[PDB]
Amino acid sequence: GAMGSMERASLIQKAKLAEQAERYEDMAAFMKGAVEKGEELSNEERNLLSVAYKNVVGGQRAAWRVLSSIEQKSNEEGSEEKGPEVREYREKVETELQGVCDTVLGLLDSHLIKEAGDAESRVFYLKMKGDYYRYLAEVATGDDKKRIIDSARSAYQEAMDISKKEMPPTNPIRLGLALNFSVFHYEIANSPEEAISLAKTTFDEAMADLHTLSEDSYKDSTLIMQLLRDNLTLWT
Amino acid sequence: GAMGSMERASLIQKAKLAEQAERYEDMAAFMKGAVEKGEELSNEERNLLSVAYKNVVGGQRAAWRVLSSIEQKSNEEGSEEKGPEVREYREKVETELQGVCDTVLGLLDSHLIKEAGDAESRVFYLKMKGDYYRYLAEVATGDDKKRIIDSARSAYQEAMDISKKEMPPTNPIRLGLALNFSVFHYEIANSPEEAISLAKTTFDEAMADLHTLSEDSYKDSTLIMQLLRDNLTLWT
Amino acid sequence: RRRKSCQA
Amino acid sequence: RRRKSCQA
Ligand SMILES: *Cc1ccc(S(=O)(=O)N(C)CCS*)cc1
Ligand SMILES: *Cc1ccc(S(=O)(=O)N(C)CCS*)cc1
Ligand SMILES: [Cl-]
Ligand SMILES: [Cl-]
Ligand SMILES: [Mg+2]
Ligand SMILES: [Mg+2]
Ligand SMILES: [Mg+2]
Ligand SMILES: [Mg+2]
Ligand SMILES: [Mg+2]
Ligand SMILES: [Mg+2]
Repeated sequence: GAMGSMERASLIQKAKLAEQAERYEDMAAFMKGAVEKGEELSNEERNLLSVAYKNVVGGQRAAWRVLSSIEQKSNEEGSEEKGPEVREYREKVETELQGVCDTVLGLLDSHLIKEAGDAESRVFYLKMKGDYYRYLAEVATGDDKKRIIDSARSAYQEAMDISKKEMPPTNPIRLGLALNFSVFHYEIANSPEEAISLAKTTFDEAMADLHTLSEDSYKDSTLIMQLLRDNLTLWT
Repeated sequence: GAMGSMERASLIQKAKLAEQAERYEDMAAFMKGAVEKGEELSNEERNLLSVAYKNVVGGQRAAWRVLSSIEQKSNEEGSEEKGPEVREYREKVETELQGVCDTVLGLLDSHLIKEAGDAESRVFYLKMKGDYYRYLAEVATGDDKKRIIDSARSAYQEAMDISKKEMPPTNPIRLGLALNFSVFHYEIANSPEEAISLAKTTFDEAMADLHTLSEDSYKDSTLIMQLLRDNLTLWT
Repeated sequence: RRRKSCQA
Repeated sequence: RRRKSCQA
């Protein structure tokens, strides 16, 4: 598409500038163009791709939640009829959000995942696939909702299986994957006990492995462990 | 354009929803559609128009300043050559910003200003015209820079002349206009003494008129007076 | 307090 | 401290 004429390295450079300028839509478009060059992504490049799209969808999701809450209030007893506008605008934001999720899932399917052989890349991309199906599940209300949820589950489960075999329990990708799969269990799959068990086991196994780490790696791992602890404190 | 099929009242309703969701690009597009219906805007509707575009351009301006600073550093002695990417991306953001300013100026010219006869509407629109020319001036480096600056000055000056004749010195529009024209003098027109004099005289004349106000109006006016004071403290 | 997912 | 213009 529109990035086809720009050099891969220039797209990467501009994605980093867009990040500094908090221009996340631009950042995502540059990283999509970089992926579409067809070469595998380095660790830093995968992080740029993820940061860009997580910020774009994160803004859409927050807006969707505001509009969904207004719509839900509109449907309570005693609420004045205000016409179709709230539903229409929530649907507009929802459709945009679904489009971005479909875009990310398309990049993962064509062809990031199939070319990713190292644990660090494959787990990262499968986690991303689980996340974007999870974001689709947050807004799903129809006949494919069960299949969207199962798609998120299946991607997370494959990422978990690889991460347990191939990564240490303190690895930041393994930890962030477990954090997100635990959130999936809690608020998507109606499985709070599974969410709590996963967060606790992940935390405890990471704790036991901290002694192996340098100071910098210790800081990286404990930062994510604290997010697991935050959720356990909220949920128990 | 794309809002031509939506009712004026629905566009207004959706602009308010977009504001609640912090979707300022959508908010601006809805308010542009409302303006293009051809009817004059109420006080609340003028505020929605202004809030929407000020937030859109405000984000673009902040991004432009980040990129301009990176570019300026790149042109210092001893800086490695990194190619055209920083300039290209700064130009991309700049062109987008100029487009939004041109869009607002176009709405003001076709036909908000010519239909605005009451002081509150006319001063507000002329202030807006000064502001968007001022934003164009912030990025202007060429042969029309002097004319862009004079266009901002001319719009602010007409707004000031009307506001002095027709509004009390505590009126929030009069105060915000004076605040912005003082910023224009300080950082666009290279006239810090004029900026300081305008801020001080505006503050002092508002102070003397506070005794006439209700509690709620007093809060509205003193909030803007504090911004004038903030600038005076910074500049002196 | 909204639950944490993997974010900066 | 950046100077103030008319903003919320
Ligand atoms: C999958 C993933 C992505 C980012 C990170 S992180 O940057 O280390 N960070 C602390 C985000 C919170 S999980 C880790 C894992
Ligand atoms: C022209 C103008 C626009 C907004 C306002 S305000 O909403 O009263 N407010 C306090 C912004 C700071 S000037 C006043 C004047
Ligand atoms: Cl809509
Ligand atoms: Cl560019
Ligand atoms: Mg090439
Ligand atoms: Mg290993
Ligand atoms: Mg139990
Ligand atoms: Mg009509
Ligand atoms: Mg009057
Ligand atoms: Mg002097």
